[PDB]
Amino acid sequence: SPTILEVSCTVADCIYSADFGGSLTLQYKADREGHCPVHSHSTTAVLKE
Amino acid sequence: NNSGRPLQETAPFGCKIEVEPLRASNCAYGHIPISIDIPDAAFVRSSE
Ligand SMILES: *[C@@H]1O[C@H](CO)[C@@H](O)[C@H](O)[C@H]1NC(C)=O
Repeated sequence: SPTILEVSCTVADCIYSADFGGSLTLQYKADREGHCPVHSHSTTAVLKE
Repeated sequence: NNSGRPLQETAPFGCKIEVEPLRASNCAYGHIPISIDIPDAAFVRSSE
């Protein structure tokens, strides 16, 4: 699995709603091209992807 | 003799007088409150 050397989450225009109303961008500098599972570790916010 | 000068050259707020319906055109004097009901088709979601 590719290793994320550093990651930064910046989130703008969040709306708490039934629909996916929030959007966050992760900036990353990993070492190898590949697929990562993205997850939200809270019971209050759920990721679409 | 003593008509003075017409309202085309005397009227305040710099607006010009016409005579076919007798209207004062382009008077810049006050503030207009305005309310717009923009349709939802114009709005796009924050994702896009
Ligand atoms: C007509 O009006 C003018 C404009 O003031 C005035 O000076 C003049 O005496 C009047 N009479 C004639 C005959 O021009």
